[PDB]
Amino acid sequence: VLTQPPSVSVSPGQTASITCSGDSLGNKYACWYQQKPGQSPVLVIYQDSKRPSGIPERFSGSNSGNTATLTISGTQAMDEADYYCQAWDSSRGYTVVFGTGTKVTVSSEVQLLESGGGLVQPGGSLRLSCAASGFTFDSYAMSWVRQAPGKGLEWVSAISGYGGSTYYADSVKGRFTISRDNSKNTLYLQMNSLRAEDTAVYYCAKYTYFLDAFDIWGQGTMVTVSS
Amino acid sequence: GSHSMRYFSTSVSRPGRGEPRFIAVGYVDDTQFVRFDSDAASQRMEPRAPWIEQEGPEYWDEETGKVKAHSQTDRENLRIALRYYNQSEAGSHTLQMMFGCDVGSDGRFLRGYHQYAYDGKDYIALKEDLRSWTAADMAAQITKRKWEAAHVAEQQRAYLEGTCVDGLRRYLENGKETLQRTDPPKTHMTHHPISDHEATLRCWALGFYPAEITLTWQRDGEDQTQDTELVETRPAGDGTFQKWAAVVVPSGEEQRYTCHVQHEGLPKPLTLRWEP
Amino acid sequence: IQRTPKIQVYSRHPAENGKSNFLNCYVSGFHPSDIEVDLLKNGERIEKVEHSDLSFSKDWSFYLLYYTEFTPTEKDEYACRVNHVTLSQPKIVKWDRDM
Amino acid sequence: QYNPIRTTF
Repeated sequence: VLTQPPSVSVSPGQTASITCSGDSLGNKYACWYQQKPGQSPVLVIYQDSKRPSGIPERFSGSNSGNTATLTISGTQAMDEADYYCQAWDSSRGYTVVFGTGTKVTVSSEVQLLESGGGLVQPGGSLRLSCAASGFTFDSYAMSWVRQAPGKGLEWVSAISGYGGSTYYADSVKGRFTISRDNSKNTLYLQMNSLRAEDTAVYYCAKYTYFLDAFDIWGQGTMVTVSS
Repeated sequence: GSHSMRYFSTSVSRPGRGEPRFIAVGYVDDTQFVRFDSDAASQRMEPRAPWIEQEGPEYWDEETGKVKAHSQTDRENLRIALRYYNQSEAGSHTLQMMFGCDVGSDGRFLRGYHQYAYDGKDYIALKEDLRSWTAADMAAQITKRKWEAAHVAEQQRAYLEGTCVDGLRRYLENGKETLQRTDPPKTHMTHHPISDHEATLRCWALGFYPAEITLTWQRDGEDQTQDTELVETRPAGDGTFQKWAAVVVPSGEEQRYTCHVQHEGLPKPLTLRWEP
Repeated sequence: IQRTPKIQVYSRHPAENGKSNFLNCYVSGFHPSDIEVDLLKNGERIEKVEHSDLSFSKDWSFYLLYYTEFTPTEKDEYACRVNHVTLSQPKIVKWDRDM
Repeated sequence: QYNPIRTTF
């Protein structure tokens, strides 16, 4: 749906260009997320060309025709990471879509805390939780976004502010159930009939329609379906 | 004891004179509570009822984002419409959309809406079952096909049964003093000679909420519609409504005519007669 | 489709000479939304006239409320002047205090 | 609460 080149190699100081193509980009904003190994995703660009507070100026973005471009100028060793574009599928009611991701190699008070991850038998059940801090929890739609080992981000499920509307990826529909206890500032994901393909780190992500991005990410909880 | 929330959005193209004008307004029952206007300085969702002013900055930011998300989509839909109907850039076109939900007195979901009109005509509408679409023409049939395949009805039902109801229930509680309290009509009759032999009797209902009201004339206790006039129910501008009904009668026979007023805020229907 | 506006001119409260009030012009049942509405005092345009946010009815036809604070007298005449693509001349409706 | 409409014709 959102196509990115597998990889980009650069030397320290040179410009790195990461592209993403898809029909929806015509009538939707592109976001970009950086992910270094051992760490959770971070929003680097929203609304095509805007940087969140604290993101360096050398990250820039544009979105014209049906292509979005993340540029890193004067690329530094610390910029070595996987980069994912993100928009909405305009063919659908409520469907977040992440690009395939690009590995960039360089060679010469707000808080989400997930738990519940662990080893589970095939066809088993597990419940994940995430405790939220430092923002008005019930004012925001919350999502679960997963990443299988060595693979890309895949949006799993979402829940509205007061919990009445829930949304699922075709991949998990009928098997997973998202819910929230707003008095406990807690989000849940009930996972049944787990398969190998469900093995992944599960991130809690807070969405904001104001920026049209996931601005806050937790640290994830690892689910392994084995034996 | 039932209630509705409705959003009404209008996009009007002006190609070459900037992006289309997009205006959205939101109602609970007969009370406006928000607006958005793409030509306003703020570029934000804004309050239009005292009780929504309670909402914190998270609300205003997020509602602003959502309404702009809709305005961007519908700008694109205006382009699509031009292609489907083979229309030029020269024309101003209008895309209107209405969505919302109805809840019963205990908060249970009764009905949802999600529908579009192009240049004053029905384009596509979500049906009562919230599982299927009515397309009004060949253009809209293309849209219907895409949305069927993409299972869009399911996503919209999710909003209508969920967020829409949730929101409505919250506003009803927060705005209960004005949203849940009926205002009965204050009534009276006026009399105007039109000749030596005829007069107009006018039956007034004023200061009422909600808007729904029935005024009927009888003569000798029998329903009378001949020689009667009824104006459309109208806003007073202070949150209440007005209406009147009139009948032309032979001068001297005024006493035979009675006006009957039915309104939710009345424990019992009213019968009025002219009493100089 | 093109629908011509209905028009009513009326005070918020029952007129009383010397007592301040609001003069309303309600325009409804029209399409498309481009419309021009003026309130008149003795045949001249009043300037500080506000209107409600654009909305529409179940049949997609639009409605607006134009309003201004005023103080009726015995002698001052008020009216509402409207223009729209459906009309070939400005439609003017006089304020009658018991309509 | 507004519906963030995404779907095109």
